[PDB]
Amino acid sequence: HADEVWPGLYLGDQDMANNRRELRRLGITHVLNASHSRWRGTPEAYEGLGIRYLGVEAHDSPAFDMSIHFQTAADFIHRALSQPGGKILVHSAVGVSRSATLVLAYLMLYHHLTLVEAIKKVKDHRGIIPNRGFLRQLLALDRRLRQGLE
Amino acid sequence: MHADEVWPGLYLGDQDMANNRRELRRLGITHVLNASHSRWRGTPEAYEGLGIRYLGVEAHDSPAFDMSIHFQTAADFIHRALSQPGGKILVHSAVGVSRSATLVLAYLMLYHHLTLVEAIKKVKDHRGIIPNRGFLRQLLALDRRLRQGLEA
Repeated sequence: HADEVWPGLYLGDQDMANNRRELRRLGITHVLNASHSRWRGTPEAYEGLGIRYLGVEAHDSPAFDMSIHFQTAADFIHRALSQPGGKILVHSAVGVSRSATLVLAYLMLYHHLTLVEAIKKVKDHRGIIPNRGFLRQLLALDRRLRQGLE
Repeated sequence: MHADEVWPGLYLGDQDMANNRRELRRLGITHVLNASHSRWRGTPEAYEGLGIRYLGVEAHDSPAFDMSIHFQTAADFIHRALSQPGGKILVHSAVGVSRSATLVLAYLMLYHHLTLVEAIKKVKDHRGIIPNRGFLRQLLALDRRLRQGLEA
């Protein structure tokens, strides 16, 4: 999974970052990896895909200062959304903290949002039923209950 | 390893959370709704001794799978958990958000007369995006630094 939290700006997961057919379909031009491993280098396939990549080494822990990467990461994001047809995917390995943190800093630094506003923006665009069959079943439940079943 | 409390006493959470007895114990979880129950594995054995009551719904996260069939039974079970004094339920499946959130939404529609749209907003407004409390403090320090720049 990934969601579009801002035009061109996809917050998504590690499996997506690995899904070459999907990267390809969304037309991802850059990928920001918020759990880059010094060891496991940059991803091969990205070369053979035309994706520009930036890798932040961040550990998902309270002691880790992610602060040091806010400006760099925001500049990268801004450089990708600035290009004609630029689309970026921000993710890490596990948990939303590492990538969501860099998207929020970006919106504060480049779109003048307060932290409250930027959290609101991301949360409103973060999906909970990506399975479209389930959505349709929920819409049918909604229809029945509004006519007046109980 | 996450869960959000998206309605009072009602946690939307993940598989890791479902096998973490330290964490179940501390959050005070009394019921578990597993939207990806396996018939041939049966109920996690750790719940008998935690005193946790369980309902397993066998679902696949596929667009062809008909989850409609479980909306009432899951909704009843969630209603019973929440009606229990001190009751707290964790709703999860093994992967992806769809199976568990779909039942939470049907519950909000059936027991509280929310429209699908109202229930969707209620859940999205309560899923946290920065569980990491240090990162949240760092963002708050950035937010204050910008706000200060503004004073002047």
